[PDB]
Amino acid sequence: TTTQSYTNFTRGVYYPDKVFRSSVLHLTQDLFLPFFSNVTWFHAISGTKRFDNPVLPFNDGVYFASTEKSNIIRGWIFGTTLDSKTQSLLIVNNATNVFIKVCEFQFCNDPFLDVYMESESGVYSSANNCTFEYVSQPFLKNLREFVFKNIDGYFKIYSKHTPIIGRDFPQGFSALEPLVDLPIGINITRFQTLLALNRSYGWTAGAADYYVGYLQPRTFLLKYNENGTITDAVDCAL
Amino acid sequence: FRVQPTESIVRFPNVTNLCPFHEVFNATRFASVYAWNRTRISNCVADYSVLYNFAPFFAFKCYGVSPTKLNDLCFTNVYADSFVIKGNEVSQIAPGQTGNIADYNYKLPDDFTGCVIAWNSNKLDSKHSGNYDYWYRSLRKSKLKPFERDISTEIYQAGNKPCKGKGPNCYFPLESYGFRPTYGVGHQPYRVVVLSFELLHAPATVCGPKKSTNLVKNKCVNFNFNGLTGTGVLTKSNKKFLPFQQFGRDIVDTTDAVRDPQTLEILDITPC
Ligand SMILES: *[C@@H]1O[C@H](CO)[C@@H](O[C@@H]2O[C@H](CO)[C@@H](O)[C@H](O)[C@H]2NC(C)=O)[C@H](O)[C@H]1NC(C)=O
Ligand SMILES: *[C@@H]1O[C@H](CO)[C@@H](O)[C@H](O)[C@H]1NC(C)=O
Ligand SMILES: *[C@@H]1O[C@H](CO)[C@@H](O)[C@H](O)[C@H]1NC(C)=O
Ligand SMILES: *[C@@H]1O[C@H](CO)[C@@H](O)[C@H](O)[C@H]1NC(C)=O
Ligand SMILES: *[C@@H]1O[C@H](CO)[C@@H](O)[C@H](O)[C@H]1NC(C)=O
Ligand SMILES: *[C@@H]1O[C@H](CO)[C@@H](O)[C@H](O)[C@H]1NC(C)=O
Ligand SMILES: *[C@@H]1O[C@H](CO)[C@@H](O)[C@H](O)[C@H]1NC(C)=O
Ligand SMILES: *[C@@H]1O[C@H](CO)[C@@H](O)[C@H](O)[C@H]1NC(C)=O
Ligand SMILES: *[C@@H]1O[C@H](CO)[C@@H](O)[C@H](O)[C@H]1NC(C)=O
Ligand SMILES: *[C@@H]1O[C@H](CO)[C@@H](O)[C@H](O)[C@H]1NC(C)=O
Repeated sequence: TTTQSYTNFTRGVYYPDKVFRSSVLHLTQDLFLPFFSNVTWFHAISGTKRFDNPVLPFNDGVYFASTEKSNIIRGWIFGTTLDSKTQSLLIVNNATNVFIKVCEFQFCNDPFLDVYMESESGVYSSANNCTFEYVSQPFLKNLREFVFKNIDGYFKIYSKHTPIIGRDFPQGFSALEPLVDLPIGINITRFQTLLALNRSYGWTAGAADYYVGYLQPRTFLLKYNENGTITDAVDCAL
Repeated sequence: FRVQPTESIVRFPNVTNLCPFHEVFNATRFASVYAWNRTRISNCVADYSVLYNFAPFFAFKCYGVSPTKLNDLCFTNVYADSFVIKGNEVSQIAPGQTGNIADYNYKLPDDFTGCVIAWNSNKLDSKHSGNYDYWYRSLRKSKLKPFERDISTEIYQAGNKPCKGKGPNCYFPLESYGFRPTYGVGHQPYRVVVLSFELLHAPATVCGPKKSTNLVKNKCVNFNFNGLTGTGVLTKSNKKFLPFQQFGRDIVDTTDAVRDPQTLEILDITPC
């Protein structure tokens, strides 16, 4: 949409491993959102939408977050060309489940879903040569944070849902937890946020905000408390 | 004197779904090496004795986990990359070798920890008039990286021309293996399956055919939890593991707790 930049996000820390630690100062080198990084803020009001969805670079990994009350953002598209020439990853959310499909898609010129039920044909005209399907529970006032990392053929999704009672991001620390490890082997260089903007059956429709940051290799200290929950972290490169 | 282990306890997941090794090895047709067939083995019991039942093998050559006694391990994921290559190119599947296959069709990682299984298929993959179904790539602009499949058949650039049309200097990127029943062993087809093993302790498992036994607590026990083995005393833990954590570590980064494969109860481990 239209992108402001934000310099003050102290967020994006996640559990780098699958091993429990408590009361530990742990030093690790991994892909993290740097503290005080340049994070782009996307703000759209929905005639159809504020502006047609942009396609963003993926780089090393993506930090995605939103505080959306209208529940319009319900998925992402990941891949290279994002057309019928290559295989791509479609992650969509709905009222009952999360549907992840890896196939050779031909997404339509207008990526955004039409919600009126939901019609799959509003995202892509067709898809073939499908190799992977997987179903999870819905990823759902509340600020929804996700980290998408593409490492050694595995698409790893981390997430957290943190309640907010004000307008601004909470001033505090919250670490993301692993959500799903997808054994795909997909080459991802570009991605797009999919907006499930409904027809108000030129029309007025609900707004959608999100924040996008990028991960970089960094060394961090992570403070693990008695319950093994990360409560603080120090970016050793800052 | 009971400081030494007084019991031997094996705990593995209760999985009765046999891994589909027969189907990948006994497939009617195999993919060309330039576009090998990559499948995935998971959520199954990794019984490897069936491989010896399947066929006599030319080479087995497990790397990294060099022992072939794989029935005691649990892998997070197992991949199987199947293809047909000629006998003289079998040696090019080893991680450190070069040549037409290692460089342009199937580069294997230098730190690869799996097994390369080769089977002579001269009676199956060689037609009287010649088997021309199998293709291999010989021309690329760069060397192939580990586990990438370069599928495109776009004509390979040559000389200083835009390279449109074949013959004068441009080449089709694939050459084909015209297999004949009368060729010697060096030129006979071989069906090669590379089993890629991810040994990362055990955040998830594909375990071999081990029989789990009952847990013993408050005793010095020789234990094996999934892919992690050791000696110690098992006790009920009061640690709060997250739903996704399978293990724990002490302040010195050594194992001090496990999640039981059958009950998901967290147990602490104290050395004897
Ligand atoms: C590549 O491997 C896949 C396995 O993941 C093969 O797909 C199986 O093919 C057999 C053929 O008899 C079927 O019975 C299975 O049900 C298939 N399973 C799946 C998940 O597709 C595929 O045929 C292989 N391709 C080649 C060319 O060997
Ligand atoms: C800095 O953070 C506060 C929240 O603590 C936010 O309101 C403010 O907009 C941020 N700074 C910029 C550059 O907008
Ligand atoms: C952040 O990056 C965007 C381009 O992606 C740029 O427009 C913006 O000025 C940058 N902000 C800072 C503070 O460097
Ligand atoms: C959500 O997507 C799954 C994927 O197939 C589908 O089975 C389910 O019915 C969908 N739910 C709704 C409410 O559309
Ligand atoms: C699927 O892949 C095969 C590979 O040979 C190709 O020939 C076929 O056209 C593809 N079909 C699609 C993308 O619909
Ligand atoms: C992934 O896509 C980028 C951009 O097209 C390309 O440069 C890179 O070589 C690709 N890698 C693989 C393994 O396909
Ligand atoms: C469409 O969405 C808007 C808010 O985005 C909502 O107020 C309206 O009732 C919706 N209409 C239908 C038919 O779902
Ligand atoms: C961790 O221990 C308790 C156990 O539930 C937890 O509620 C609290 O947040 C933590 N207590 C201390 C003392 O760290
Ligand atoms: C493979 O499948 C054929 C199908 O008839 C069967 O006869 C044979 O015993 C199977 N096993 C081997 C090792 O060929
Ligand atoms: C089989 O394993 C599952 C894993 O959660 C466990 O819940 C179940 O009780 C096991 N079966 C038996 C008979 O104990």
